[PDB]
Amino acid sequence: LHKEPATLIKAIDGNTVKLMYKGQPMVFRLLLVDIPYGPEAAAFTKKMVENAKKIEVEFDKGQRTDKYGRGLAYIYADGKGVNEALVRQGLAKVAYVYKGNNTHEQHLRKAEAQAKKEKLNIWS
Repeated sequence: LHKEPATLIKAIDGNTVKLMYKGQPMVFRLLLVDIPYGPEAAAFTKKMVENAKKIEVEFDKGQRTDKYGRGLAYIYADGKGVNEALVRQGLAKVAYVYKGNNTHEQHLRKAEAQAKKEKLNIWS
């Protein structure tokens, strides 16, 4: 896979963000991140993307938009994956794979196990 540049336009919620991507505005849904702490997840994502000096989007090898026209990607802020950071913090669960987008699934499951062991936030 590869990372592509994007500019934050607006934080929306724990697993949704609006970015300028290839000179066009687009709502992105964070791949493989489920949010049942909803306000907590929102604040966490908001801070991570607003404080970033560099935001990148990384599509996976499966379908790239959902039925609502949202881009389905891994989002990075200064190189750190937001999807994984939310799962590792116990602020989201790992979702079911959607349409072949599973590159980072195993890695996210490891983060989720560790958050669960630590009884963090949703795993309280």
